[PDB]
Amino acid sequence: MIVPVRCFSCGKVVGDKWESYLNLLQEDELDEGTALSRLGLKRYCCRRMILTHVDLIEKFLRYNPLEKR
Amino acid sequence: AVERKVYPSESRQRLTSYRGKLLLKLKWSVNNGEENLFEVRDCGGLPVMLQSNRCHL
Amino acid sequence: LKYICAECSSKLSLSRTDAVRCKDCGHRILLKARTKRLVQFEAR
Ligand SMILES: [Zn+2]
Ligand SMILES: [Zn+2]
Repeated sequence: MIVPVRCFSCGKVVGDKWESYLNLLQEDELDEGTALSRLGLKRYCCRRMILTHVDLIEKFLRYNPLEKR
Repeated sequence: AVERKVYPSESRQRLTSYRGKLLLKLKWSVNNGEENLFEVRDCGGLPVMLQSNRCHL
Repeated sequence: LKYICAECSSKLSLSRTDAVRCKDCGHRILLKARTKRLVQFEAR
């Protein structure tokens, strides 16, 4: 749903890199491998954690029971 | 009074059915056309499927 | 104010022996609001 704090396999903190990954994908015209490398993700265990994240939290957040729609 | 649209989220939350009223107009014909009595009769809330032309989505 | 209308999402207080409906609109579904309480957890 929301980005995991750490990589499952090794434990490297990858929770602070999802927004940067999106920025490097959108603003810069970087491919996914280049963006992951420039974030500091060398092991494929760490690369998959960001390369394959879905970010369903944004779709969950549109159903807000506390604000008039 | 004035009725308001109902959407299936309310039916899901109320734990009830999502159904629309069914209306048949009977023909109370007498003597092959001597006189005909017409009267629309509601026949309960007919369930409808979602995303159909009789659903509000 | 311990209840929220399920459609207009306006906070409303429902007294006992009172009609269960939103005061603003005509909605009969109400959601209990979560109030401030201590709830322990394990960060595991
Ligand atoms: Zn890793
Ligand atoms: Zn309301």
